[PDB]
Amino acid sequence: SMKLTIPELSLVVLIGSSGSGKSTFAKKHFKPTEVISSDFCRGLMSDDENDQTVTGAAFDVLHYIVSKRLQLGKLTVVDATNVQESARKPLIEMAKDYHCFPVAVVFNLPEKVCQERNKNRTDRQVEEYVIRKHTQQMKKSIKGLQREGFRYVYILNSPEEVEEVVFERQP
Amino acid sequence: SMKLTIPELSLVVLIGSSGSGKSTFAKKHFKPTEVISSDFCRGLMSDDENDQTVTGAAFDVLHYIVSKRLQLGKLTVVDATNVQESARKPLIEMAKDYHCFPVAVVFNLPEKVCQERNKNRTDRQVEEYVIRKHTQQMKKSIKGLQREGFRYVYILNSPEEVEEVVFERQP
Ligand SMILES: Nc1ncnc2c1ncn2[C@@H]1O[C@H](COP(=O)(O)OP(=O)(O)OP(=O)(O)O)[C@@H](O)[C@H]1O
Ligand SMILES: Nc1ncnc2c1ncn2[C@@H]1O[C@H](COP(=O)(O)OP(=O)(O)OP(=O)(O)O)[C@@H](O)[C@H]1O
Ligand SMILES: [Mg+2]
Ligand SMILES: [Mg+2]
Ligand code: NA
Repeated sequence: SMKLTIPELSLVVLIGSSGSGKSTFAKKHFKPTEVISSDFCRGLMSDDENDQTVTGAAFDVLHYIVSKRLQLGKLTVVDATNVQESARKPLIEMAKDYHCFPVAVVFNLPEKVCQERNKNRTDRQVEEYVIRKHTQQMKKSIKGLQREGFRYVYILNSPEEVEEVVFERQP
Repeated sequence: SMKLTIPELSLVVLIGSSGSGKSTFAKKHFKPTEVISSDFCRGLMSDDENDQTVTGAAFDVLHYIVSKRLQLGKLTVVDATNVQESARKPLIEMAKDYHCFPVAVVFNLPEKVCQERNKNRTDRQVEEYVIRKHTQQMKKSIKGLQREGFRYVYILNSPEEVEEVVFERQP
């Protein structure tokens, strides 16, 4: 296995393109209540699946819910693309505010893996350029993650590595 | 039938004891995505139903989600007991803030009806003293509701009146 050590007081930030398997991974490794997704928050604002008109509100709600959980000192996983620095920074800042350790888990999968999984999705699908963009943005992000303030940076480079993952929580 | 008017843009505040049928009424009359409940928000903070350290943050989460919806111009129902003035105050403020109409719907049922439904619930139950206190709080709230800032105050005085309610979203 590939052991990823995280402290009990963690803000786990999943980073990866659409189709990179973030939500799948999240369900495999964490309790439902520990996972907060952007899709979920969007759904609180609108019953249209992936309503793009409520994006800012959805991310405000996500930030709010995360901050409240961290405030109670509860481990939280942020399930969103998080490929932009502007999306990661408030998570880092929030984590630092409430004495929690930000952890980055990067799905550094080749674009074609994500493009493939996308086309076979039964829930929702995006155009190819969305995934091409996300992947470029993710790849550009990797080098500077530690410096951005992530205490632990775990880069998963292939599906096989993603499969082998096991978290060890240290309380 | 008892026709109650609610503007398209309303904050609908359900007021009643545990066991008074708030959630059942909400499901009958409104879309699932229109209804934000305290149980749901509590669930976002913890998977332990009996955890009380959570309630302040769940309160804060309920208000925030509701306020973002109101900001987006979306009719929202607050499915919580709302029998304390302190609980209602921030709801009124947000409705004013985002120019929504605050509407109170009060489940003015006898304590016995709520106790007996509580005993027969298979989903989750509260202790009888909780219902006694809610009902007293609800009764004490009625006279002041219009003065609190509710623009429409609808008091349902019996199960038969609750059953006959039909909402008209005219304005
Ligand atoms: N390890 C895997 N191997 C093969 N297919 C997978 C794997 N993980 C996920 N998939 C499939 O790929 C699709 C996308 O996965 P998932 O929804 O978890 O992506 P995501 O990163 O959450 O995307 P989004 O950012 O759009 O929410 C799903 O249909 C899923 O079943
Ligand atoms: N009109 C009704 N006649 C008979 N039983 C009812 C009626 N409305 C609701 N009930 C029953 O009473 C129980 C409690 O109802 P419900 O959960 O809607 O109450 P609530 O006010 O949402 O309670 P809480 O505040 O604890 O969430 C449920 O088992 C429900 O099926
Ligand atoms: Mg997902
Ligand atoms: Mg209820
Ligand atoms: Na009104």
